[PDB]
Amino acid sequence: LTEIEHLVQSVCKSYRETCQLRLEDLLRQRSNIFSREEVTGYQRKSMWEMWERCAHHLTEAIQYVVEFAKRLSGFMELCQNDQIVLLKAGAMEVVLVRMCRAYNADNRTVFFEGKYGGMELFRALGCSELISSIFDFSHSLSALHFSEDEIALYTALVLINAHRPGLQEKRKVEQLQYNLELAFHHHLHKTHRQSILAKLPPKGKLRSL
Amino acid sequence: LTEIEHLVQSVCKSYRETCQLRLEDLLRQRSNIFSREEVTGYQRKSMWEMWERCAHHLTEAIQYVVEFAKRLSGFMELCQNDQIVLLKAGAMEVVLVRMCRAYNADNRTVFFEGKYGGMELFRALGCSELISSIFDFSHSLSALHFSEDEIALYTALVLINAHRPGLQEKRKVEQLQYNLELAFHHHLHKTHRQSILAKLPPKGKLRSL
Ligand SMILES: COc1nc2ccc([C@@](O)(c3ccc(C(F)(F)F)nc3)c3cncn3C)cc2c(Cl)c1Cc1ccc(-n2cccn2)cc1
Ligand SMILES: COc1nc2ccc([C@@](O)(c3ccc(C(F)(F)F)nc3)c3cncn3C)cc2c(Cl)c1Cc1ccc(-n2cccn2)cc1
Repeated sequence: LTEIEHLVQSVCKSYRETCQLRLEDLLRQRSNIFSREEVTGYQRKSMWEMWERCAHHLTEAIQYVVEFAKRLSGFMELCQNDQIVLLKAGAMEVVLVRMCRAYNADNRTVFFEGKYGGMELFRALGCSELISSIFDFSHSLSALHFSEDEIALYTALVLINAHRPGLQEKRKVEQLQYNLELAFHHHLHKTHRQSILAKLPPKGKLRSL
Repeated sequence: LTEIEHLVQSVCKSYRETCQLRLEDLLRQRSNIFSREEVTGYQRKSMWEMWERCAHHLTEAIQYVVEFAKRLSGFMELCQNDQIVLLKAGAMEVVLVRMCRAYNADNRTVFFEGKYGGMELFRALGCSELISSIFDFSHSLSALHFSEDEIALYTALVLINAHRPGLQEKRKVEQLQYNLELAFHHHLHKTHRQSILAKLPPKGKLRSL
C-alpha cells in the first residue's frame, strides 16, 4: 500500500510542479471578465493573428505536459520511441483536460491571456464549431468537480496508454499503466469519490469531438 | 528601362528559387485525386491531429516566404525591425496567395499532402468557415490566371508595403515599393496583362476574410 500511496504522491507532486497555472490563481481571477472593448479587439484581429496566438499558447502548454511526463516514475525508463509516441498521442489530450481548470461553469467563461471571456473571444479564428466543442467538453468535465489530485492521476492515465499505436515495448507500458489505474482507484475510494469513474469521458471522445 | 527590367528579372528569379512547390509538378498531379477511403481517413482524425498538420504545413510555407523576402533587392538593407514587421504583417498573406497555385478551379480541389482534395478533407478541423474562406479566396484568385512571373511581382508587392504599422524608416520602404509597383506595371504592359489590376483583391481582403 505504501507502494501505491507513494505513486499517488509522486504523481500529484509531479502535477503540482508542472500545472503551469495554479488553481487558486485561476479562481481568484474569475471576477476579472474581459470588457466589450477588449472582446472587440480580439474580434478585429486577423485570422492569422488569432490562429498564431492560440498555436503559441497550446505549444507552450504541451511543454508543461512534457515535463509532467518526464517526472512520472517509470516514464523516463521507457524507450525513446515509446516516449515520443505516448507524448505525441496524448500530450494535447492532457492539455484539453487541464483547460477545464480555466473554465467557469457559473457563467460559461474561460481564462485566456489575463481575463475571462466567452466563445465570442475567438471569433477571428473561424473555428466556431471547434471552440464550441472545447467549451462543451470543458463544461461536461467541470460537472465532475475534479480535485487537483484527481486531475493529476487522471491526466497521467490519459498519457500512459498501452493501446497507442507504434508502441514497441507494450508490456512495460502496461505495467506502468496498471499501477496508475490502481493508484487512481485507491485514491478515489479513500476519498469516497469512486462514483465519478462511471462518469468519465470515453477514451475516444478526448480527440475527435 | 534596363533598371526596371532587371528588377523584374531578379524578383522573378528570386520567386523561382523559393516557390517551394513548382507549378509544373502541381499541374502534373491534378488527376491524382484523393479517394473516398482517404477522405474518410482525414475525416476520422482528431481535432488536434488536423490542426497540428495544417499548422506544420503553414509554418513551413512561411519559411520559404522569409527566403523570398531575403532575396528581394533592398529588403536586406532595411533595418532589422522593419524586416520583422513587414514579414510578420505579410508573410502569411503571401502564403495564402501562393496557395492558389495548388488550387484547381475546374473541380474545386486543392493539393494537400500528395493528392488533390476538396473542402471536405478538412472537416475534422472544426473550422468550416475559415476553410470555406481559403477555398473561396483561392477560387476568386484563380480566375485571374496568374502567371508565375505575375505571382512573383504581386507577392513582392504584398510583402513590401509602406503602410504597415510599426515601420520606422517608411521612406526607404516607399522607395523599394515604388520600384516594385512600377516593375509590376512594366511587365504587365509588355505582356498585355494590365487589365488584371482592376481585378486584384483589395489590400484588406487578404487578411480577415
Ligand atoms: C477556448 O479556446 C481556448 N481556450 C484556452 C484556454 C486556456 C489556454 C491556456 O493555454 C492559457 C494559459 C495561459 C494564459 C495566460 F497567458 F493568459 F495566462 N492564457 C491561456 C491554458 C491555461 N491552462 C491550460 N491552458 C491550455 C489556452 C486556450 C486556447 Cl489556446 C484556446 C484556443 C484553442 C483551444 C484548443 C484548440 N484545439 C485545436 C485542436 C484541439 N484543440 C485550438 C484553439
Ligand atoms: C485549404 O486548406 C488548406 N490548404 C492547403 C493547401 C496547400 C498547403 C501547402 O502548405 C502544402 C504544401 C505541401 C504539401 C505536401 F505535403 F503535399 F507536399 N501539401 C500542402 C501549400 C502548397 N503551396 C502552398 N501551400 C501553403 C497547405 C494548406 C493548408 Cl495548411 C490548408 C489548411 C489551412 C489553410 C489556412 C489556414 N489559415 C489559418 C489562418 C489563416 N489561414 C489554416 C489552415
